[PDB]
Amino acid sequence: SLAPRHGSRPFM
Amino acid sequence: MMPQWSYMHIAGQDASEYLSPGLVQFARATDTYFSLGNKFRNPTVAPTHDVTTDRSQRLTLRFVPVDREDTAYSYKVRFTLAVGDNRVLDMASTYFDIRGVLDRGPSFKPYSGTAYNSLAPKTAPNPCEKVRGQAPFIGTNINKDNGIQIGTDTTNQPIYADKTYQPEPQVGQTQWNSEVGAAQKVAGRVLKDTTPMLPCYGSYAKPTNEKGGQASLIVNLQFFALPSTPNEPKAVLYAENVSIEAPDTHLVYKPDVAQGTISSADLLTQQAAPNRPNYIGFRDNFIGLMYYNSTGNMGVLAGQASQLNAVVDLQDRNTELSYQLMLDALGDRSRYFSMWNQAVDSYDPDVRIIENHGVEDELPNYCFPLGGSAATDTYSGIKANGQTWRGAEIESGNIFAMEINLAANLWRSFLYSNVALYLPDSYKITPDNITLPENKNTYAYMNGRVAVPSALDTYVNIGARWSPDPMDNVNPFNHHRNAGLRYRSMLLGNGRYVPFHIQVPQKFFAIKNLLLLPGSYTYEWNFRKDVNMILQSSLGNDLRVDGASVRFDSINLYANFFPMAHNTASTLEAMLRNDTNDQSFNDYLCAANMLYPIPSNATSVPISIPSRNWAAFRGWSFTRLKTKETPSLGSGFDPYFTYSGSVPYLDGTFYLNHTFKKVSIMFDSSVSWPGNDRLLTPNEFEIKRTVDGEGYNVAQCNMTKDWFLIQMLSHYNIGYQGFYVPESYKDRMYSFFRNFQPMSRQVVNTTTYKEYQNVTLPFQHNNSGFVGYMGPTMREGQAYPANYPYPLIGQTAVPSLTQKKFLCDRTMWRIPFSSNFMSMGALTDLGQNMLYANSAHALDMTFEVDPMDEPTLLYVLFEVFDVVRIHQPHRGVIEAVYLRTPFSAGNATT
Amino acid sequence: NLWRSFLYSNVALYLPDSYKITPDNITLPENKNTYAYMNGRVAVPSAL
Amino acid sequence: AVSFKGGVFSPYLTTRLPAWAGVRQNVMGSNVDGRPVAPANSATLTYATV
Repeated sequence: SLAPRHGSRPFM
Repeated sequence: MMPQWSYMHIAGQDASEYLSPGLVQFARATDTYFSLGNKFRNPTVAPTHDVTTDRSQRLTLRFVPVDREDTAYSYKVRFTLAVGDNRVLDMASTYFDIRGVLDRGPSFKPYSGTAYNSLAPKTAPNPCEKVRGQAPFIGTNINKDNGIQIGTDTTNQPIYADKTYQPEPQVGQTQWNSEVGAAQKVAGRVLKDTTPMLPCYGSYAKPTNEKGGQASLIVNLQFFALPSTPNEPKAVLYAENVSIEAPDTHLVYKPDVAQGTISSADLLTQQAAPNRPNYIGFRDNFIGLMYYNSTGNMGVLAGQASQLNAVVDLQDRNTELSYQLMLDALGDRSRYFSMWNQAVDSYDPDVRIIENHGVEDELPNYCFPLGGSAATDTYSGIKANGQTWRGAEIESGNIFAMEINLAANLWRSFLYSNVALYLPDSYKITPDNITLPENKNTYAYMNGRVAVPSALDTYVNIGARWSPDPMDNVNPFNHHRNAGLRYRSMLLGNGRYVPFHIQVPQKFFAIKNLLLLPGSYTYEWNFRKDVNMILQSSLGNDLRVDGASVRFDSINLYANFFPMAHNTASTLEAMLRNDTNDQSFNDYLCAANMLYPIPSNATSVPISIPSRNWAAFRGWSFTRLKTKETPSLGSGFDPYFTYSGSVPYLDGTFYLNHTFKKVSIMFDSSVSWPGNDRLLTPNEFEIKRTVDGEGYNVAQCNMTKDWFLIQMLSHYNIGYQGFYVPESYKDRMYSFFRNFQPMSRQVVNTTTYKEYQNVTLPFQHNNSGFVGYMGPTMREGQAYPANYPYPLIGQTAVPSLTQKKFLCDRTMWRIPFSSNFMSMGALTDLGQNMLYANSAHALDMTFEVDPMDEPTLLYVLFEVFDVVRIHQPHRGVIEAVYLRTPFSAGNATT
Repeated sequence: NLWRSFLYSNVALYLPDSYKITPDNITLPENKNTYAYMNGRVAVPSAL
Repeated sequence: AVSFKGGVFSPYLTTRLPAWAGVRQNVMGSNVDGRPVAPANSATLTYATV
């Protein structure tokens, strides 16, 4: 995840 | 608290929180094999204060309409939903209360067999009348009249009335035998020549007396006589112009009715049967009772001042099917409720995929006489010349009997009742001599039409998973096996005039579970009074024609406040009053609705969307519908909706979404959107590719290994890492895999077996002579082998060419807009892409379809955000913002 | 009737061949694994 | 009862030929060796392998 809620891989 | 409590950890300290830290360490260490967490109580205490008000407020509320209105086909009610102050209502609890009277029409019959003479030999005379019939009772004299003597204190005779020969009494009380000996008295009730002579099945005859007599306005003792001996009255049959009826029975061989009025003559040969069963109960989740998705009769929910509506509905968000999906993704659906009528539709998986595995008979199944020996031969004496013994009649040889094939015959009955009658009307024949109604929809006709066992009787697709192709495209849930309908029409009872005390929920998304704030709110909604569009039937017969009615009595809103202590309720008020604290909802299905009429029988259908932004598009989902069963809910009424069964439009049902051969997409003229080539067919979404040299068909079915990578990759998000069966917590009832179904058999070749014939269906001969020729008739056959099913097995098997389908129902195809077709987020990766977020695109995209002669219309969705934000600035004012990012419901032009 | 057929149809018939009996006057292949032999044997319902 | 008996058959707008197999004609088609097929009929919605 991340903090703008869900996702995956634009964060290493 | 009180020390005695903390001593026992009733309300003291947490389990691990009082024990010495060493022991907590120990238990936390060795817990997998030696657990000690179950040996010390950990107290649990509810909040002491400021959680529930003490100021004597209601726990549930009663709301009665301020004003009502009755239309010939609808019902309008306006409520006054006024929540108090320092209290909060969650609209989820709110639910309408409905009372009235409902008439299910003559098409109702919540059973399959027959309640009358239920067990007799379904083909033979209620003793009729000239004479012909029978007598059970025995006597010692028959009087000048008076009757036959039942006998008593130096006298006693019987009552032409009922204590006559009560049709079910007997000499029976003899048994193995009885033998009307020269008792000179047979006797019994024979119907009279003014009463229709229906078969002996069905025969009802309203009781007329009390003792259970049967007459009309009182019956006369005739006096048939001897056995060609002489005047010597021997029999006194009692004759009883009954009022014969037959509710529940449709004949199936009325011999040529001599004329148009033989109520008697020789019709002692009429067969008869049960009537097909139709249960007729209210739609699942009461689908359709309230006016959803119809802009004309839309509801309202606005503060008592500023009546500006706050619920604005469209024709694209299909809020019924959306709700029905929501139950699935947030429930089980295999758990009948009774209040929301939450009984999901369903088809017996042994009825759409009928596996004619064969009969399990290996043993003769016999029928031995009633005593164990009949047709004995009197013998006497011995070759020692007759010592102390015309008597002692020992039956010779071996017992006399006659066998039945129970296992096979029961299976045949199942097949005929379950996957024979529901063939499309084309294959179904009409009885020999019975008239039928002109209309093709009324229950009178389609019940009168009778199937034929010759089409499907233990010699079709033998021992191979295969839905009879004629039944492949017909609705499966219009079926007496429909568990949901089965229960739901089981619930309201049986018969006519069924008063109903129903409760309906709120299915609209922006109102489904909105949290209301103090202030009085007006709340009116419109109810469909149209019988056909609110009640389900197992035959899909038109209801408002043959007879039906739903009269509403009273409609009351019902809500359950949470008795929150006002001390905290006020904080929650002023706290949800904040701008940033605003609520927000979304429709579950969350996608537009686009019907597309297909020509009655056509091969393909293209569609087009003029240039339009797709900022937050997510993917397309579609299916097929049969236009006869999709209501255009853009008007308060639809006189052309004659179909009554399940409606795939908004009832979750889908049963044709396998007839698509394949689909193509293309952006504005030529930009196909599988994409920069990815799929095995770089431009054609393939779903039913029928011939292979490439071997692209996946399962042993006739799918394609790109479609079964596009499905089961957006539904269960599996793929790219091995196709493993998905766990049931992500496989819901309306999911893909749950319903996928391949199958195959072999059919005799047409170019190899040079003895190949084309012996039709009325010229077969198998199991011939122990069945009826054409229909559910009777047994006038013969015996000579057979010759329908060309053996595809054993030593003399013929050649064989294969066939395969992929029956997949109750699921919609999905083509997610994501780049890799993965569930990487509700708002897709490619959806937010720069190219689609700055420059709109038109769309051209077309489908295949197996030609169905019955007119059918497409069904396509665009998986569009349907968000909503609901704010309440002041006590009694509600403000809402609706939105649809790729398919906005309003723009600068309005 | 139906229950008896079920018992012989499924449990009274898979007995080892030593319990099954060949029919009165028909011939069977000498190989014990071929279908013609396997079905040729017929079980006695009284046993099950 | 609608008879396009006085119109220039083509009022309705036309779309690109789908450009895939199958739907461009409905006359009996021939297989590599000669075994024919059905153009737009049933028995073409089943995986008739050999």
